[PDB]
Amino acid sequence: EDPWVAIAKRYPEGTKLTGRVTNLTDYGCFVEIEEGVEGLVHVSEMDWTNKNIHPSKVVNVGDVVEVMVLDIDEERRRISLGLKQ
Amino acid sequence: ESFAQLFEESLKEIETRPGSIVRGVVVAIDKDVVLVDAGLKSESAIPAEQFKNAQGELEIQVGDEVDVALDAVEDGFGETLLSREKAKRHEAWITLEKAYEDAETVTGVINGKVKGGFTVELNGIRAFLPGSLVDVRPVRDTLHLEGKELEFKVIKLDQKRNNVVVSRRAVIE
Amino acid sequence: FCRFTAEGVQEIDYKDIATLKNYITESGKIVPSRITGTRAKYQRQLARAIKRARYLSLLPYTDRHQ
Amino acid sequence: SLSTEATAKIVSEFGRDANDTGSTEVQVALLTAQINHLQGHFAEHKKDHHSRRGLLRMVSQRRKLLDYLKRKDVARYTQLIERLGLRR
Amino acid sequence: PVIKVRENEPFDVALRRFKRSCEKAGVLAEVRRREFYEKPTTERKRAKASAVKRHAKKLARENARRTRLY
Amino acid sequence: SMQDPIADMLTRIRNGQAANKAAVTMPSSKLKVAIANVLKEEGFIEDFKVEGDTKPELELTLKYFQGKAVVESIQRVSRPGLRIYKRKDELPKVMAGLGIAVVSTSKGVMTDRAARQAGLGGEIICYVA
Amino acid sequence: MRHYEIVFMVHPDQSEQVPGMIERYTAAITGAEGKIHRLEDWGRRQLAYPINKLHKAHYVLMNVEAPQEVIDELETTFRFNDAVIRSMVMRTKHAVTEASPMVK
RNA sequence: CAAGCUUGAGUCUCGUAGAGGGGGGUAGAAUUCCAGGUGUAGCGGUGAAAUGCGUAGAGAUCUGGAGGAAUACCGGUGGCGAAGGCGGCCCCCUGGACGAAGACUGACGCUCAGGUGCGAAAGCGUGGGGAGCAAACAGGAUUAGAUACCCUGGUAGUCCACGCCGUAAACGAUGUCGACUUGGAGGUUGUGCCCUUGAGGCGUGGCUUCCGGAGCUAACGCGUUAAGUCGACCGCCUGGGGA
Repeated sequence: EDPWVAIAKRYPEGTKLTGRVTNLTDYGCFVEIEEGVEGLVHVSEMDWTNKNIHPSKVVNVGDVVEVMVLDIDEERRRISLGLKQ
Repeated sequence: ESFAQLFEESLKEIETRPGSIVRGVVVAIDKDVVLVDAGLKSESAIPAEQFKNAQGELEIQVGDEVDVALDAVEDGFGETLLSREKAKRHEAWITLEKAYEDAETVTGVINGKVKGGFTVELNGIRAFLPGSLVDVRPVRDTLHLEGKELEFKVIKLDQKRNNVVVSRRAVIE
Repeated sequence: FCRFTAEGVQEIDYKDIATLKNYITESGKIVPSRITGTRAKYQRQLARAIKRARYLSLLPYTDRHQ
Repeated sequence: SLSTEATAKIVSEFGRDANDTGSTEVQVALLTAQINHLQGHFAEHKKDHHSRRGLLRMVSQRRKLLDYLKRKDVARYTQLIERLGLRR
Repeated sequence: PVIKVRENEPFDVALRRFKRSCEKAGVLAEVRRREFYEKPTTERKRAKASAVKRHAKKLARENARRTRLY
Repeated sequence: SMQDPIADMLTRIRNGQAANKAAVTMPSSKLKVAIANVLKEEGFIEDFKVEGDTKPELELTLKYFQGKAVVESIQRVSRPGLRIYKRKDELPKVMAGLGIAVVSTSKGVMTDRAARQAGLGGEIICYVA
Repeated sequence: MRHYEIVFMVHPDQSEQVPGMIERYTAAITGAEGKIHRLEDWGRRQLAYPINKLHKAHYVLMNVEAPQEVIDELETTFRFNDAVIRSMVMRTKHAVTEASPMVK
């Protein structure tokens, strides 16, 4: 209900955010801060190396970082943030 | 007897769930693990990085007291969520304090907008605010000496998701 | 994190199109209860409502069709 | 199912107290009425097997009740079967 | 997955976006699924089997995790 | 459905013994009460206590010696399916006299030995060891 | 008797005829001592997909506590009437007198 | 045998969730065919091919129409049903389940040989229907052969009505009913209280998935939904083959 009706605030293409990461699922990092949402920053960006990266080595656990949206689906609640910016 | 029952409800009365009551005494330090004891079932494995202030080195020796947090119990063995979030509540209280006199005054120094609002940092933490909040008018701190000293006058806060944009320079306003 | 439990609605309304639109895809499909985190009881109701809407041409069956 | 009002009416007639409802005779009457109602349905819908199961069950229950009545108190049973027009 | 190229948007970016949309839709997957008839039984079996696998992954592995490897 | 109350009681007792339960409660009956009393007399339970007016609950208090249970075995013998009646000469000896056999006789329910002494047999309720 | 909720969609070229139709429908309902708890002309409306080749249509909501025979009759009328494209008579538990979210 | 009692069994009140059943409507997507436009040499298919369809204009593409069948997403070790099984949406008829309090009946119960009914798929009969799929059949491959697997077609059948058939690994390979015996993590559906100070807090019922204790078991495993501890009734087994 509450985050997902008017999900146009941080939308427009690249609004940078400061978000604490929660759990890094070996494909992802799960930074999610903006009032009950979920972001990923999965593994492809994260750095400027693609595949050999393993996100636990490269950033942190529980830390507020540089992230912005890059993509929102307000329907299948997958805001797909990035970190290579 | 009922000494113990009364002692139990007493000890219920003299603790709460969040990181509120500054109770854990730091009883062993080793890099890179701090550990306390706030009257919980076990001792916290604290990072060192919830406790170094603003330039990288530690601030608290043995006996020192910070509250941590709670509401999560037993992942196998151990007890807490980190005390640094604790700190967030204190920050929230100072931000709330504004409401009383309609003006929270500290220092806010905001050089640039990651997402349309200058970033303001208070003490150790740095927060992001919407673009208007940084400047009272159209002054723009890009011409101001870099990472300048003002305070923060609040422009906008999102109240659920935590984004706060604050008012650099223009003391008169 | 269900909306309908918090709002405390007795029944979901097919006429309330805006609300429905949050739970439907860009492609028109109804969004899973994993993603939305809707309660099971409510989810079914929501689906039903959506279906009804589709019958009444209030919501589209799909993005492509015309 | 049997409509509330109808049920109430049935209870009032057969039940001594009218608040009673659980009297054997009353129960039987209730069953009987339901059966009667369902006959119409089942004439129409001969393949509605699942529904018919319920009807069958009800009938069985009624029979059981009747049997119980018989051993306990014969006159009452007789009266009941006159009222309802149950062949047995 | 209907898409419109924005003003002064690169081609490659647009393509990527389209791909993403497609993925989200699960269109290709759907197509694959409907290529051949799956007996109901088979469908059931897969679903249950998959579920079982998922369960195994979640709990047993978690238990394993508690104990250190070296 | 519940067909044999005595048997049920016995089963309950057994389960209590197994599971190290202090006391075992059940719906009371006269026969059951008698049985309980007999058991108490013979020293397999500590005490029994019936409580209630409308629907009274018999509560036995089980006995434990050196960790393990006292009632080593407890079987029904007569049962609704197949009744067992013994004449005073044919009365059994449970565990070669070390256990007891509850037997219902014309002069009330009693242990097998007691029955023998009296000079009368009857319906054999249960063996207890 | 039974609280129905009806929404019918009229062809947009017959939009000026709609009120009369509505009146007629009401009248029938009234006839069998049937109450009409809410009635909302939603007006001309863009369709999510083009039913019968046309892109707009005229929606009328109407809530009615009526006997089922009259409902049946109404349905029949709708089916034969060529002005009304779709209908959706739809049972409800209560009277639901409060206004719809799209009117508000 | 006679009188009772209310704990079992049932009745009544108000709600609750549901792909439970029967009947009748309707919606949208997609396939097929028909008619026409645009257009030009390939399409299709496979491991690779070929049969096949194509310059008599296919395939592709757009417009209009016909008709049948099934219901994407929701959708879940979710739900309902005695089992078989049941899935778009709407209405009509209809069976069961559960909870909340009360009120009533007062053992009316459990099980069941014969008996009666329901019983997937295929199959049968008569009359309809027939898009897709496809036993049989035909051709093309593959192969030593290929009465198969693969390909291109393709008829019974699948669909509907009313009858019959009465079987399936009809499986939880676990009869039904009742009682009793340590725990944990869920799902689903009620319901009582509590400042719902918030998505919550503390209970209490129903159904349900997984793990595991005692105990049990040839072991595997089962484990409060028992394969544990007992009672009631029924069904069934007595070496393999022959069968």
